[PDB]
Amino acid sequence: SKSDQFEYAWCLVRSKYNDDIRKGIVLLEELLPKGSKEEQRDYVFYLAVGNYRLKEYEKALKYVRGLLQTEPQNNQAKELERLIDKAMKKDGLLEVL
Ligand SMILES: *CC(=O)N(C)CCCN1c2ccccc2Sc2ccccc21
Repeated sequence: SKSDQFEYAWCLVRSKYNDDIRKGIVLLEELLPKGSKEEQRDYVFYLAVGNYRLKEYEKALKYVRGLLQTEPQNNQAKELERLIDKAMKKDGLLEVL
């Protein structure tokens, strides 16, 4: 079912290993067209999470900015954007340090 596939992908994105994170991202992109309104919004949040944990901050930011245009009152999405911003800001500083 779709709920079990999501839970599997969710756990992959929270895994301690980067192979799993990348797999979970792939599975999440597969689930996305088959999803209801609410499901897709969930998938997108964890796609931004997974990309953030992989240091793919520009992709993470792309997803979270869309989520915020769809659900502007989503405080969890606001927090994740804040974190992505902080990470990219510091990465830029370190690049020329
Ligand atoms: C989120 C999490 O880690 N849970 C719920 C424990 C079960 C983890 N797995 C899992 C991990 C590694 C290999 C196989 C499986 S089977 C499976 C199926 C659906 C959801 C999670 C998990």
